[PDB]
Amino acid sequence: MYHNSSQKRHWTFSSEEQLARLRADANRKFRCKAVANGDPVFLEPHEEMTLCKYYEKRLLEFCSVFKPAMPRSVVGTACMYFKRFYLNNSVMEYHPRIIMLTCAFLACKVDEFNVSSPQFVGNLRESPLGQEKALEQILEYELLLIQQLNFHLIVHNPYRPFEGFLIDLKTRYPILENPEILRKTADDFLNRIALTDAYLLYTPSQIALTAILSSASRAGITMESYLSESLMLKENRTCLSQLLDIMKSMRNLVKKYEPPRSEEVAVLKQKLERCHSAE
Amino acid sequence: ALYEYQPLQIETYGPHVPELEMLGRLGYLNHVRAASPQDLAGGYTSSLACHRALQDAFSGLFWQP
Amino acid sequence: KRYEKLDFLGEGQFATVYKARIVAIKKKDGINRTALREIKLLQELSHPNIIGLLDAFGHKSNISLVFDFMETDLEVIIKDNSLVLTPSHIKAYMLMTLQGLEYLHQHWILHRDLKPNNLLLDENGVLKLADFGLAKSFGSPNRAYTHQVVTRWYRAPELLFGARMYGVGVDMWAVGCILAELLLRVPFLPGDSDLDQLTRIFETLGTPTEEQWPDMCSLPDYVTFKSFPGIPLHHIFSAAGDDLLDLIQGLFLFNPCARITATQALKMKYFSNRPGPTPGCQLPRP
Ligand SMILES: CC(C)c1cnn2c(NCc3ccccc3)cc(NC[C@H]3CCNC[C@@H]3O)nc12
Repeated sequence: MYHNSSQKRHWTFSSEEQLARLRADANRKFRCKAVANGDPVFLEPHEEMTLCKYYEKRLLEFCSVFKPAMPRSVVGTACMYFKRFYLNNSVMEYHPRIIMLTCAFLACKVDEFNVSSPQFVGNLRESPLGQEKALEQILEYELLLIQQLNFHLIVHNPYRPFEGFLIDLKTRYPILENPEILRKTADDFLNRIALTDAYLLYTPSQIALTAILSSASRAGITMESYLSESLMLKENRTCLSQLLDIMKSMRNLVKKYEPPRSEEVAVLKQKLERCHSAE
Repeated sequence: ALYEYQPLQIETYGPHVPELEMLGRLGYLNHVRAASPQDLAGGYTSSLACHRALQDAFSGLFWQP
Repeated sequence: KRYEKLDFLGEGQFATVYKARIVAIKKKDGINRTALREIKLLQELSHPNIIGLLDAFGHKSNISLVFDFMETDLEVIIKDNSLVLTPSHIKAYMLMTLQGLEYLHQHWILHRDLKPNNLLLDENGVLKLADFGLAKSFGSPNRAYTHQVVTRWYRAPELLFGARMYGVGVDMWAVGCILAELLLRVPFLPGDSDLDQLTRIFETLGTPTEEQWPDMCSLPDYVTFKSFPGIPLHHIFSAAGDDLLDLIQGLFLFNPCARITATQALKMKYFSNRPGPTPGCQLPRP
C-alpha cells in the first residue's frame, strides 16, 4: 500500500528544487569522473532534462506498440523507473536508449507481466543481430537499474486510485450524476501530469484526484462539496487548504511543462552520441 | 497472559475506507463488476476489487513530503 | 560485500542459502523472477511475523538477498518426537502465523506457499512467514493466477479443482492443514496426486455438496466424487476442545468465501480462551 510504501518513503520529494539539485549533482559527478579520466562536449543539466523527456516519450511509444499488449501498470512502472534512474544518473554515462528498454524489461518482470526475453526484444524494430545485441545490453544493465532504484521495485500508479475515486463518486456524490463522463479528459490530464515531474512530488491519490477535479472544472462542474462533504475535509479545514494547494501546484506544473523541440533534441542527440563515443 | 485481539494500527493519511462487509449496503458494489460463478467458487468476490480500489484512492490523499 | 559467509544452510531450485556475519544470504531471461518477486514484495512489507529483507546486492544476473537468520521452522518442530506440543504452543504458533497473515492480507498479498518449513522460528521464538517466491498480490480482477500453487498436502480444494481466481482462503486452508499437522504430528492429508489429495480431503471432512459450496461445480477441474460422510472433527482431533474445533471447522470450510479470514480467526474465542499462548522465549527449541 502507498501509505507505507518505499515510493512514499524514498521517492516522493519535497520540491522541484530538490530534484534539480539531484540532477545537477549527477551531471557534475559525471563531469568530474570524465575530467579525472583524461570541453564543451559535456551536456548541461537542462539539455539532459530535454533528452530525458524525449526518451520518456520514446519509452511510452515502445510500451504502446509492445506486443502482447502491455498493461498500463507496466508502462507506469517503467516510466517511474526511468524518472528515478535519471534523477541520480547522467545520460552521458548510461545511454537513455538502453536504459528505457531496461526499465521496460524490469517493469514487465516486476509487475508479473510474463513475456519471454526473445518476445520482448522482438518488439524492437531492428535486425535479429541488433535485437540480440540490445538483449545483451539490457541484461548487462538490468542489475544496474535495480541498484540505482535502491531495490525499490513496486511503483504505485494513479490508475487504481483513479478507479477508486470514480467508484466513490458514483456511490456518495449524486451531485455529479455520471462520473464516467470525466474519465477521458481526466485520463488526458493524467498523461500530461505523467509528462512532468509530479510523480516524484505527489501521491498517486493526489494525482488522480487532481486529474478528476481538473476534468470536472473543464466541464464546468464545481464539486468542492465532494472534498468538503464526502471526504470530511469540512471537519479539518487546514487539511482541505493543503489539499487544494497540492492540486493547484500540480496544475501549475502541468501548465509550465515545456516539451522537447525537434531541432534541440537533434542537436543534443548528436552531442550525446559524441559523449558516448569518448566516454 | 491471555491473548486479546487488537486491530492493526496502520495510519493511511487519508479518508476513512468503509469496511468490506458494508460495501453491499452502501451501494458501492453496484458500480464494480460482478464476480462470475467460477470467481465466487474460488473465493473471489467483487467486494475485494471494490475495497482495494477505494483503499488505493484514499491512501495518502492528505500526505505531504 | 560486508558479510563473512560463515556456514552453508541449504540449496534449492533457484538459490543456495548460507549463514553469514547474523544474517542468512540467499544467492537470456536475466535476473531470476523468484528473487525479483521476493525483493519487490518484501521491500514493501514490515511486520514482526514476516521475514525481513535487510539488504540486497549482486553481480551480473546473480543477486544475493540478505534476510534475518532463523534458527528452525515448524517442520522440524512437528517432526521432532522429543518435544511435546502443548495446547499453549499450538496456540502461540497459530497466533503468530495468523497475525503475519493478517498483515500480509491487509496489503493484498497472498503467500501461496504456506507449510511448516516455510514458517521459520528465531532464537526468540518469533514465527515469521518466509519463502515469498510464489507470493502474489490479490484483489485485482485483471490478474489471472495459476492453480498449482501451494504444495499438495496443504493445497485448498478450490486450488485442486483449478481455481484461477482466489483470495485469502488458499492461505487459510493451508493454515488449517498446518494446524492439523500441529495436532497430529503427521501430515493431515498426504496425497500422492491431485486426485488422491481430493479423495483424502473428501474422505476425511466429507464430500462437500452444493449447500456447503454453492458454485463448486463451476470450477474448471471439478470432478464429481463419491459421497463420503467424512469423519467428525472431534473423532480426528480427540484432544481438541470445542473452541479449537470451531477454529478448525472455520479453517477447513469448503466454501472459500465462508472460510474464516485471518482477522476473523484471530477474533475467535479459541485465541481469547484459557490457556494463553506460550511466550516466544518458552516455545520448544529443536
Ligand atoms: C532465506 C531466509 C528465509 C532464512 C533465514 N534463515 N534461514 C535458514 N536457517 C536454518 C534453518 C531453518 C529452518 C530449519 C532448520 C534450519 C534456512 C533457510 N533455508 C532455505 C528455505 C528452506 C525451506 N524453508 C524456508 C527456507 O527459507 N533459509 C533461511
